[PDB]
Amino acid sequence: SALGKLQDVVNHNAQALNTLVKQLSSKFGAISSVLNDILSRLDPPEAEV
Amino acid sequence: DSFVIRGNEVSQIAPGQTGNIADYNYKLPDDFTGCVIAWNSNKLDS
Repeated sequence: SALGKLQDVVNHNAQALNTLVKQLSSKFGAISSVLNDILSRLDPPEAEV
Repeated sequence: DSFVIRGNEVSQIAPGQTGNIADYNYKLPDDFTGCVIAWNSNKLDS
């Protein structure tokens, strides 16, 4: 582990992007994570909220 | 906009709600803002 620092820089960046992209799947309280279904199975007034 | 409708349609004229004459002749907006008033005009036409 002589090159710990540089390796760490790389890993931090990779992990940050990974979590950012993975967080698209979360629903955050919405009834579904993909917007297409959201706009499909619901009227526009409720699809807004 | 002034017209006459029957009593069972008063609940159909609402923002975001579907109906027929407000769908086949003129239609209300989803972002409507204003008010609606209803008179029982039974003795007018029956």
